[PDB]
Amino acid sequence: MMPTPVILLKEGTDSSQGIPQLVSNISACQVIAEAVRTTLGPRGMDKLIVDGRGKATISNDGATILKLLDVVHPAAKTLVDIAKSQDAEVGDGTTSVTLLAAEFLK
Amino acid sequence: MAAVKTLNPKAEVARAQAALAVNISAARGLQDVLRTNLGPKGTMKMLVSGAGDIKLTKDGNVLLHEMQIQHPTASLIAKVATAQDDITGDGTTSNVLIIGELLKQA
Amino acid sequence: AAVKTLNPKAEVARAQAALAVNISAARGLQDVLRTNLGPKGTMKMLVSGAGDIKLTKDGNVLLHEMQIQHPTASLIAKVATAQDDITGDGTTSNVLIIGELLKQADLYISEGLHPRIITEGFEAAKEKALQFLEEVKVSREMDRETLIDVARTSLRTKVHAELADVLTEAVVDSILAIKKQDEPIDLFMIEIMEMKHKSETDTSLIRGLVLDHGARHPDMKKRVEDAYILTCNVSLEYEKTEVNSGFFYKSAEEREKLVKAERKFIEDRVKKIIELKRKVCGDSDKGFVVINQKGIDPFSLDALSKEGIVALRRAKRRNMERLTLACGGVALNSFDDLSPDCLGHAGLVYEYTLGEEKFTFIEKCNNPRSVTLLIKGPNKHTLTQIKDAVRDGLRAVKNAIDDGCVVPGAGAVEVAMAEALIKHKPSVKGRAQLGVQAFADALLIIPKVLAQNSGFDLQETLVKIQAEHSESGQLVGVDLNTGEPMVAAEVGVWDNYCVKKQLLHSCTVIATNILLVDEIMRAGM
Amino acid sequence: ALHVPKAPGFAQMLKEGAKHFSGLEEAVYRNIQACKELAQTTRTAYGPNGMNKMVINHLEKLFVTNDAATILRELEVQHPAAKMIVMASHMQEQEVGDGTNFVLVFAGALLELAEELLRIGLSVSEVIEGYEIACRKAHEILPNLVCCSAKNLRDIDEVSSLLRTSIMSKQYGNEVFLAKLIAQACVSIFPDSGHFNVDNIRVCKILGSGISSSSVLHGMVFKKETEGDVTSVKDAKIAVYSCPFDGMITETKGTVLIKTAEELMNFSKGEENLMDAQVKAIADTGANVVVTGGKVADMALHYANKYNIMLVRLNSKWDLRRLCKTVGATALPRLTPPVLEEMGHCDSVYLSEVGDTQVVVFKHEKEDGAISTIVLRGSTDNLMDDIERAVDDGVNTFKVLTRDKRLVPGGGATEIELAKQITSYGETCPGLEQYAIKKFAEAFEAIPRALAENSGVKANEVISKLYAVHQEGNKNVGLDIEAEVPAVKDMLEAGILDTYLGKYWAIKLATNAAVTVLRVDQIIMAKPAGGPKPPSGK
Amino acid sequence: ALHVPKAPGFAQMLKEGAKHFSGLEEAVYRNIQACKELAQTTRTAYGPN
Amino acid sequence: RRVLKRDLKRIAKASGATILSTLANLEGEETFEAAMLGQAEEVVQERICDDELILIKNTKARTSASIILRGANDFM
Amino acid sequence: GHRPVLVLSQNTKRESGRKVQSGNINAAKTIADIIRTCLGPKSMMKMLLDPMGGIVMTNDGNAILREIQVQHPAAKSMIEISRTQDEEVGDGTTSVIILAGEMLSVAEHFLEQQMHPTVVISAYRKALDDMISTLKKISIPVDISDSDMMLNIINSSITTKAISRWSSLACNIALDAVKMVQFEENGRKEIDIKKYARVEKIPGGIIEDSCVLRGVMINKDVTHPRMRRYIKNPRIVLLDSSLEYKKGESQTDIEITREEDFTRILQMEEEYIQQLCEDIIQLKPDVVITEKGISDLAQHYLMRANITAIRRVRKTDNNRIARACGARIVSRPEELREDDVGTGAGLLEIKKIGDEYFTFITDCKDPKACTILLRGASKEILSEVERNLQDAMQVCRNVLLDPQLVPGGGASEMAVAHALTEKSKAMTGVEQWPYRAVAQALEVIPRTLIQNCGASTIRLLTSLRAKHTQENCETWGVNGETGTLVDMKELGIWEPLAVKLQTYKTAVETAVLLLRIDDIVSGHKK
Ligand SMILES: Nc1ncnc2c1ncn2[C@@H]1O[C@H](COP(=O)(O)OP(=O)(O)O)[C@@H](O)[C@H]1O
Ligand SMILES: Nc1ncnc2c1ncn2[C@@H]1O[C@H](COP(=O)(O)OP(=O)(O)O)[C@@H](O)[C@H]1O
Ligand SMILES: Nc1ncnc2c1ncn2[C@@H]1O[C@H](COP(=O)(O)OP(=O)(O)O)[C@@H](O)[C@H]1O
Ligand SMILES: Nc1ncnc2c1ncn2[C@@H]1O[C@H](COP(=O)(O)OP(=O)(O)O)[C@@H](O)[C@H]1O
Ligand SMILES: [Mg+2]
Ligand SMILES: [Mg+2]
Ligand SMILES: [Mg+2]
Ligand SMILES: [Mg+2]
Ligand SMILES: [Mg+2]
Repeated sequence: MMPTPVILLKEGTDSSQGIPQLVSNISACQVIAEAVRTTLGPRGMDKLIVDGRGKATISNDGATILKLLDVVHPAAKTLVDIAKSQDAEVGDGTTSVTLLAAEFLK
Repeated sequence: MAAVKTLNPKAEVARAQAALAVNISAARGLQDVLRTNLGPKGTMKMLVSGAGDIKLTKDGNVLLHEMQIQHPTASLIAKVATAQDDITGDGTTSNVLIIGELLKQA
Repeated sequence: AAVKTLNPKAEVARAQAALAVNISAARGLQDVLRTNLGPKGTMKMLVSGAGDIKLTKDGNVLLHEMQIQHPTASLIAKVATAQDDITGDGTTSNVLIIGELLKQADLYISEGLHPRIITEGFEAAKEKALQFLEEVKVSREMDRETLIDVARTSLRTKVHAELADVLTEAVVDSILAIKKQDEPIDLFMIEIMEMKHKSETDTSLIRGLVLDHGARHPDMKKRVEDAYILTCNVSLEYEKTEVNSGFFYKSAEEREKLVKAERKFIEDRVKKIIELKRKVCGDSDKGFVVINQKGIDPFSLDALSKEGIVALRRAKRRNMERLTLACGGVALNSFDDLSPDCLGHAGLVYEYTLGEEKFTFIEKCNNPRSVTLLIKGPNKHTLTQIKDAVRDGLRAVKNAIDDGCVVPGAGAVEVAMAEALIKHKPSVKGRAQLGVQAFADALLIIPKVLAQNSGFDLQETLVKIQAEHSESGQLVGVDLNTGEPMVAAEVGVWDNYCVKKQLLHSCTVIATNILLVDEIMRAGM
Repeated sequence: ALHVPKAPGFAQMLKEGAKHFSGLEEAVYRNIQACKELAQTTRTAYGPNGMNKMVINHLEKLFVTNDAATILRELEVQHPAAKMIVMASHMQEQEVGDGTNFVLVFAGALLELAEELLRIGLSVSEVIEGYEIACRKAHEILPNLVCCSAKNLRDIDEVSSLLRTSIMSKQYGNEVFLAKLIAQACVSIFPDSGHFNVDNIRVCKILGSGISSSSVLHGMVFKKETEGDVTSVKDAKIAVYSCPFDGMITETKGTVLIKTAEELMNFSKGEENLMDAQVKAIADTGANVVVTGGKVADMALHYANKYNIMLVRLNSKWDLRRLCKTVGATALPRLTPPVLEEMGHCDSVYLSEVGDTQVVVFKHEKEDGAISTIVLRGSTDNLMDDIERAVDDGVNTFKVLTRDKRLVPGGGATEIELAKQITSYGETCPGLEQYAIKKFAEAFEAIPRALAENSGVKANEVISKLYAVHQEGNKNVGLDIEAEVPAVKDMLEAGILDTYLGKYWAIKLATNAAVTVLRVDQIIMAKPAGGPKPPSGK
Repeated sequence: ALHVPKAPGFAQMLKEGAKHFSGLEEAVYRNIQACKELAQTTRTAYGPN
Repeated sequence: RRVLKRDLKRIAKASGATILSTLANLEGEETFEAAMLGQAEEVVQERICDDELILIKNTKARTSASIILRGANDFM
Repeated sequence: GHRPVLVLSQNTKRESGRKVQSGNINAAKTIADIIRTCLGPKSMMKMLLDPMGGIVMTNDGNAILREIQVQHPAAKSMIEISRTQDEEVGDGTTSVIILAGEMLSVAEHFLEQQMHPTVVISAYRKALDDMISTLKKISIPVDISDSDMMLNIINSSITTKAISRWSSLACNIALDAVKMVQFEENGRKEIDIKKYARVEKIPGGIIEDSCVLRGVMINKDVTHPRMRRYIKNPRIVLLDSSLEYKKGESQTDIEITREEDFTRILQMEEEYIQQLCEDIIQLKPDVVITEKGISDLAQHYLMRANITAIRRVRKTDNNRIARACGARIVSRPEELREDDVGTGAGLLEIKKIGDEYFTFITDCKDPKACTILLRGASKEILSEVERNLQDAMQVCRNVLLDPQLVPGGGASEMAVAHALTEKSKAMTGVEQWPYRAVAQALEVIPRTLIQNCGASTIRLLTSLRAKHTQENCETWGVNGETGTLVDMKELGIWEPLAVKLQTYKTAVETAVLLLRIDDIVSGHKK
C-alpha cells in the first residue's frame, strides 16, 4: 500500500477479508470443538479449568467448560453462544451443538 | 503531504512558492551580511574558527567561506563567488549583492 | 544583547530584526487569508483537536482556528476580533490591508528610509482617504431592495449562491420586522435556533419564537389553535424553607397531614393560574400556554394538565423579553395580582419532535417585534456555517440601516481613493509622499485579491479598471465573471460605510504602531 | 547544503503538531481517495447477496451485520472527509431509515468521477455546478419512474409484500417470515388516525429457540418477576402509580417526635393500620393488578398479598409510560385509589418463562392496542441483534410508506433508467457542464455494478443488458440475483420495489455530501489532543 | 504569543554553536571590556613594587 | 477598623482615651461615657506616594511622636 | 561517611571588593541601556511578551521595566526606583533610570582611582542639594485658571507618547477629568484620580470617538426587561445590602408541628421582601443600584412602582456612582433618608455597544467622578492610550498641586550642569572632581534626545554648552525631532517642577545606595 499521509481509520485497526479469514474462522470453531470433544458419551471425561484466583472447576458439561474458557475469537464465540442457548432453552446437549456446528463448518 | 514525502516519509520538500521564498530569503540574508563589505569605507569583520584562530578580513569570498552557513542557495552563491575569485580575483562582494538584488527585484 | 546579560533565558529581536519578524508574520497571515476574499473565494476546512469539523471562509473564524503562535499574529487577530465585534464584517479585508501596508512600508524602509516618515505619510493619507470616503458615500432611503442588495453582497461571499439568496430574504425580513422607527435595532430580539433534520435551503423566518424544549407532561395538548400566553418567572416546584424548617410528628396521620399541608404554598399559585385560565376562557375553543423560567414539579404539571393547560419550564432568560415583545403579554415574577390584561396572544402553538429533542413553535402573532430564524441542515458544520453567514448578514443590514449612507463595493472605492491619494500626494510636504504612495498601493490590494480569486491577472485587470475610472470618473469595480471594469452601484454591490471607516482607522493605527516597534522581548521568566 | 528549511510565513508559524494541506493534489485528491476507500470498505454488504461483517469496537463488543449505518457507527473513522460522508449516511438513516449504503456508494462514485474530471481539465466550480444541475434533473425525473403505490395499509398480505423488499437485503434466506411478523406488528399499530409512531413497536429478545419461533404480541413483555405471591390475572384492572408503593413522607425532613409511652406503643401500629387502609382502599375499586415505578415496602407488599393483588415494579419511567399507553391507564402521582377513567384494563396479565428468562406479560386479545411487542428468539445474541436491526428497517419502511405511498422499481432498474435519461439530457446541454452531467449519470451505474459483484456475476454484461432492455423501452427491468449467469427480469412482477422517499432523500444527501467535499480547498488540522472526549459528549 | 522567532535571513542560516555580534554595543564595547579585564589582570605586577 | 493592638494602646495613652474591650458598667448595664474619649487637635487621611495613612496630630494630655521615612525604594 | 564540616551553610556564595562595585555599576548601566532608546518625542515602541500569553506594546519606561525579570539585585533596585518614580509623580521613569545609570557610570571612574565611596557619596549629596536649589531658582509660575496653559503643559507631557497624534483631544480629556475629580471636604483638598477617574476600554470604533463623561458608565443591564432603559431625570438610591431573604447569624432552627406553619413561614418571607421593597419605594426613587443580589420577588415589587434596578455592581463602581450623582450608599433601607437619595444625574441610558449592554448615568450636574470611555483598534492600543492618559492626568495633578514649571528638552539639565560647574570652581578639596563629574553626567538627557533624534551628538552638545555658558540662556534646549537648538520660550516644552525634583532626587539617592554597597552575600534561604 501507500503511507497516505492522513489515514482513513484509526491506527492499529486490524482487518481480515476474503477466503483466508473464513477458513481461519472455521479452524477456530474446530479448535473450540476440540476442547469439549472428549466429554460426550457414557465414556466421556471431565475437564479441569483453573481461573486466575486459583479455583478449579471440574465439569462434564459442555456449556460450563466453554464458559470457563475465555474465548476472544469473534467467530469462535458463536459456538459458546449457541451452547448457552441450548443450555437455556433445553438444558442438555450443549456438547452436541458445538460438535455439530463445527462438523458442518469443517 | 507531497508526493516525495509520501514515498520517503523523512523527506524535506519545499514546493511552488515555498522554494522561491526560501531561495530569496537566503539570498537576501547573504546580501544583508555582505552589504558592509563594499567600498573602501567598509568595515572589518573578525572571524574566529573552531580552534580559536582569528582572521581579520573584508574579502567577500573569504567572508563567505568562514560564514557559519548551511543553506543550499547560500552554497550555490558561494560556489559562484568562488569561481569569480578563481578566474578574475575580484568582485565577489559585488557578485553577491547583485545576485541578491536581482532576486529581490524579481 | 543587553537584555540577555540580565536574563540569560530571554529571547530578543532588535532593530531590523523586529521589523523583519513583524513583516514576515503579517505576510504569512496575508498569504493565508488572500483566498478568503470575494464570493469566488476558497472554502477552508478546520479540524479541531477533538476532531470537530468546521467549514468556513470567514476571516475572524479562520484566524481564531489557525494553529498560530506568533505575537504579531495575535495583535492582528485582536484587531480583527474588535472589527468583528463592532461591525461584524471586514476582517479578511482588515488583515489584507494590514499586511499590504506593512509590505509597502518595508519596500521603502529596506532602502534606508526611517519608519517615522512612512508613518507620517500614512496619517496624511488616512486623513485624505477618510475625506474622500465621506465625499463618495451614497446617502439613500433604506428600502427593502437596498437592504436585499447589501444582504446579498455579504451572504454570497459567505455561503453558496442559492443558500445566500434564501438567507437574504430571511435576514432582511427579520430586520424589518424587529425594527422600530427612530430607535436602535436590538439584535438580541432575533433568536437563532438551529435544527438538524432537513436541507440547508429549508432555513426560513418564523414570525414568532421557537423554543428548544417542550411540555414535560405526556397528557398535555400537542397543538393549541388560539392561545393565551402567560410569560412568568415564578417557581412552581417544591421549595425548601430558608431557615431549616424540618417537620415533627407523633403519628402516621400527623405525617399525612403535614405531607398534604406542605404543598399548599405552590398549590395556591397553581390555583391562581387555573382560576385565571377559567375566567379568561370558559370554553374549550381557546387554549392556554404557560412558559416559566423556573422549574415545575410533576404535581403542578399534573394539576395544570387536568385543566388543559400546556406548561413549559426552564425557559431561557432572554425568552422572557422575546415573548413579551412577540406575543404581547408581560413577564411576571409573582402572581400577587394577575389579570387577563397580562396575557399574551398567539395564533398557533404546537410541538415538534426531532429525535430525542423536542421543539415548540409559537406563530401567527399579531405584530411580532421579536422573530426567529430557524437554521436547518443535514450536518453540524453546515449549521455553524449558516449561523456565521446569518450573523454577518444581520450585522450588514443593521449597519446599513443605522446610517442612511452606503458605499459602492467590488473594490471601486479602493481604486478611486487610491487615485485621489495619488493626486493629493504632491501637496504633502517632505518625504511623507513615500508613505502616501505606500498607503495608496496598500489600499489597492482589494481589487488585486479579487482578480486573483476570480482567476484573472492582477496587473491587466487593475490597469483596465484604473484607466476606466480615470477616463469616466465613475466608481468602477471588478467584474468577477468577466474581469472588465463595472459600476458597482448599478449592479447592486454595496459595502457598509461604517465597515470601510473602521477598516481605514484600525488598519492605519495598527500599521503605524507595528512599524514603530524596534525590539521584541520575552523576559518575564 | 544538507537541509531544507521551512518557508518563511505560514509554514514557520504553524504549530508543532498541526498539519496544513492546500491545493488540488494535497487536499481534494486526498479527500476523494479517503472517501473512495470508505465506500470500498462498505461496498461488499450491498444488496441481498451482501456479506455480514464482524466489527469489534474499542469496547470488545461484537457487531455482525450488513447494515452500512451500523458498520460506520462502529468504525473509528478518522479522515474528516469520510466523516462528512458518514454524517450524510447517518442523516439518511435518521430521515428515512434505509439507503445508507446507497449514500456511500453514490458519494464514492461521484467523488471518483469528480477526480477524473478534475484530472482531465475541468475546474472544481464547473464540476460542482454540473453535479447540482444533474441532481436537479434527477429529482425532476424521479416522480415519473413511480410504478405502483401502497394503495392500502390496513391489510396484512400486501403490506407484508411491500415490506419484504426492505428486509430482503438483510436476512436474505428467510424474509417472508420476518415480513409477515413486521406486517402484523405494524397493522396492530397505526389506527384510523394517519399518524404512525415507530416507537410503538417494541422488540423483546429472548434467547434459545431460533428465529423461526419468534412471535408478535399485542401488548408489552417485561423481563421481570412479580413482587408478590399472585402470578396470574385473567381480568386485569391494572392501576399504575409513578410513586413508590409505600406511605409517602415529608419532603423537608421526617422526625417522629415521641413524648409519651402511649405514642411510642401506638406509632408503629397506627402506621401499619394506615398502610392496610390505603391498600384496601386501592383494592376496593377492583384493581387486581398494581404497577409501581418505585420501591415496594414490606408492609405494603404484605397487605397487597393479603388482598390478592399482583405487583409489578418497573424501574424505567419509559417502560411505565409505554405500559400506560398500552393498557390505557394514568400514572397516579400519589397512592390514592384510581377513578374509573384512570384504571387501565388488560385482558390478561401473568408471569411466564420463555426459554430461561422469567417474563411478565401484559397480553391483550383484540387485534388492536396502542403498543405491540415482537418477541425475538434465536441461538445467539448477535443474531437477534441483527434481526432487530432488520425489524427496525422494516418498521421505518412502513413509516415512510405511511408518509408517501409511491414506489419505484428496485434492483438497479431505477438507477439504470435515471442514468440513461440523465445522459440523454446531458448530451443536449452545451458547455463544459456536459462532462459533469454525464459523469453524474454514470455514477448511478455503481448500484447495479455493486449488486452484480456481490451476487457473483459479471457486472459489465449485466449493465450492458440493462441498457439494451431500457433502450427497448422497459423501465422496470433490473438484476435477477436468482441466476448463476448475467440475467435480468421485470421487477414489477417480482415485487422488488423501493420507496420513492428513500431514493429521493438518498440522492439528495449523497449529492450534497459530494459537492460539500468538493468545495473544500484547504485543510488545517490541529494536533490530535489526548482529552477524554469532548465535554459535549459527556 | 509566547516565543520570539529568529529573524529571517542570516539569523536563521547561522549554525548551532556559532555566535554573531554586530554593531557598537555588541562588538566594540565588549572587546574593549575584555581588553580592560586583561589589563586589570596584569596591572598589579607593574614596576619594582 | 483592623487597628493593630499596639498602635491602639499608644494612641489611647497619647490621646488620653481608654481601651474598652466591652460596653458594660459595674451596674450591669451597657453604657458609654464621655470620660473614655481621647482628644486630638487634628486627624487627617494624608496621602503619601499613591498610598494613604492616618495622622493623629497633636494629641492632648500626652505628647507622642512618629517618623515617616522616604527613600528611593523599599531597600533604601 | 564523615560529612564535611562548614561554618556557613552549603551553597552560600560570597563576593567582595572591586568586583562587586563593578558588577553593580555594570548592571545599572545595562538596565539603563535597555530603555535608553525610549526617551523623547522620536522614541520607538517596544513589544513585550507576557508569561501569561499577553502582549504589552508600550513606550513607557516603567511598564517595560516591570514587565521583565532580572536576577542581579542591582537591577532589582533599578526596577524599584523606576516604580517609585512612576508612583510618586507619574512620569519621568526613563529619565530617572538613565540619570542613575550615568551617575553610577561616572562614579565608577573615581572608584577605580583609590577614592573611597563615602567621599563620592558626600559630593553627590552636595550636588543634589545644589541641583534642587538651581531648579527652584530657574522655575517659573503658572496660573491654573488659564486653561490654555494647562493644555499646553499636558501636550508637552504627551508629545513623547503614541497619543501625540490626537494630543488635542487627549489633553482636553485629561484636563476635564482632573478638574472634575478635584474635590474638597472638611478643609482637605483632594485630587483622587486613582479611584474616581476610571478609564474604560471598549475595542472598536475610532479613537476620535473617545470622550470623558459627565457621569459614570458600567457594564450592566436591567434585571428585568420591562424596566425602563431610558429615564430623563432619575432619582437614584444606592445600596450595598442584598434585597433577598438570607439566613441569620445565629444557628436558628424551626420546629414545625402544625399544618399551617410551613405556608406561614413562606408567606412571611414574601412579606419581608415586600416590606423591604416598600421601605425602598417610600422615597419614590427612579433607579436602584445594589452591590448584592436582588431577588425576583423584589424585582417584581420594585417594578410595580416603576423603578429600574441594577443587580450586582462592584464596590468601587458604586462609590464612583455615589460621587458622580451625589447619592449616599446605605445598607438598611428602613433607615433611608432624603439626603441619601441621589439627585443630580441628568440622564440614565442603557444602550447596547457592540453586543453588550452598558449603563450610562451621564449628564450629571457638578459630578465629582468621571469615566473616560476609550474606543480604539484593539486591546493593546487601548491599554497604551490608557497609560498615556494616566501620564497626562498625573502631570495635570502635579501642576495643580505645584504650579511651578521648568524648561524641557534638556534645557534644565544643561542649566543645572552649568550652575554646578560654576559653583565647583570655588571648591578646593578632593570632593570637587566627583561634584563636576555628576554635574556633567546630568547632561545625559540632551545627549539621549540628540541620539534618538538622529543628529550628531558632539557638535550639537558643544554648541548647547556654549550657549548655556551665556547669561540669559537657561531656557535653551534641543528639538527632539529636527536636531536644532531652540529656546524653550518659543517651542513651549515645559515640565512640572515636582517631576524634575523627584527625578533628580531618585537618581542621586539610587547612585548613593548602589555606591554604599559591597560584599554581596547570597545563597541562604529565609
Ligand atoms: N576611492 C573610491 N571612491 C569611490 N568609489 C570607490 C573607491 N574605491 C572603490 N570604489 C568602488 O567600490 C567598489 C569596491 O567593491 P569591493 O569592496 O572591491 O567589492 P569586491 O571585493 O567584491 O570587488 C568598486 O566597484 C569601486 O567601483
Ligand atoms: N458580486 C460581487 N462582485 C464583485 N465584488 C464583490 C461581490 N461581492 C462582494 N464583492 C467584494 O468582495 C469583498 C468581499 O469581502 P469578504 O469576503 O466579505 O471579506 P470580509 O468578510 O472580511 O468583509 C467586498 O469588499 C466586496 O467589495
Ligand atoms: N430480490 C432482490 N433482487 C435484486 N435486487 C434487490 C432485491 N432486494 C433488494 N434489492 C436491491 O438492494 C438494494 C438495497 O440494498 P441494502 O443492502 O438495503 O442497502 P441500503 O440499506 O443502503 O438500502 C435496493 O436498491 C434494491 O434495489
Ligand atoms: N518637543 C520636544 N522637543 C525636545 N524634547 C522634548 C520634547 N518633548 C519632550 N521632550 C523631552 O523628552 C523627555 C520626556 O521623555 P519621555 O518619553 O516622557 O520619558 P519619561 O517618560 O521618562 O519622561 C522630557 O525630559 C523632555 O525634556
Ligand atoms: Mg446429556
Ligand atoms: Mg574588490
Ligand atoms: Mg465580509
Ligand atoms: Mg436497505
Ligand atoms: Mg515622560
